[PDB]
Amino acid sequence: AAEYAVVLKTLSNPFWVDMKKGIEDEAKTLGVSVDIFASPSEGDFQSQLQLFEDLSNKKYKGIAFAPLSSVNLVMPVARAWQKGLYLVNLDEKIDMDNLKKAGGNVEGFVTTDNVAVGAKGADFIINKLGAEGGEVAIIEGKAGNASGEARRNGATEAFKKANQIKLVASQPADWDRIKALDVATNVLQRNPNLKAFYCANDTMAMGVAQAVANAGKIGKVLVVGTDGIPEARKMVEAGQMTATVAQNPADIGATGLKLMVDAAKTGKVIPLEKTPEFKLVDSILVTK
Ligand SMILES: OC[C@]1(O)OC[C@@H](O)[C@@H](O)[C@H]1O
Repeated sequence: AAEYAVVLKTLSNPFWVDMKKGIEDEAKTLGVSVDIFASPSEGDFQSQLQLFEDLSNKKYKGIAFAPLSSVNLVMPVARAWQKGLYLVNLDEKIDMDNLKKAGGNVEGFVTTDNVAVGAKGADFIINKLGAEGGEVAIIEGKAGNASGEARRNGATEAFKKANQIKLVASQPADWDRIKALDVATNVLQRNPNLKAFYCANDTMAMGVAQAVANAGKIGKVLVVGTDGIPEARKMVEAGQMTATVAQNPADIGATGLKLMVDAAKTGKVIPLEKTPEFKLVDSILVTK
């Protein structure tokens, strides 16, 4: 068993594959051992709670964790803090009000500025649609995820400020490729004059881009994603997606691990009362 455990959402999403590799490479730089785990799919809330608990009860100094929902890991993360494990929240913000209520804390939280991610994707669309503007739609993450909520808020506020843009639809496809295909199909049907989708992640952006293709609207409806996964990058170069707001999962993982190891070296977990460390990882727009 390694000194440190990691719990990622799921390796069915390349974002988490790239975070795993970032963490493995950072461990070699710090000279520490990590055991990395994930859930089989996006919806395995219950399984992930049971996975965390079971890791919490081995001999790990620390756990870095990306929860599948704001709430699902609150109780086991509280228990791990109480037992004196060095905890780092990766990327998807744990409900900190409910964590405090449960008598827990984390050393730190590493994430992207996901309001700026939404703004950046929206701002690209606004500039591409020019003075004519027109109708836009947001394909959301699952409700009750801070990461998705920030991107929706960022893109919605950017759209709102452009008089020539109308946000006609803003609805979830739950980080799911097949749900995004079906939701985006419906949005195009309901809105024949749609000019653009902003999508809260690439898994969903690839479904949306399939929906746009099926309606024979490749190039006439913009598709902007989020993460910069390889298949989304290929689609952007091939002209099937317009753009993606690239994140750096490898850096979020490397940063998270270093925050956990740095904390562990102090020999005392964060006091219940203390604000956790907060580290942002940049995003960039990628177009063809
Ligand atoms: O961990 C939150 C997040 O939003 O979960 C979904 C992933 O595709 C990424 O976008 C990631 O940043």
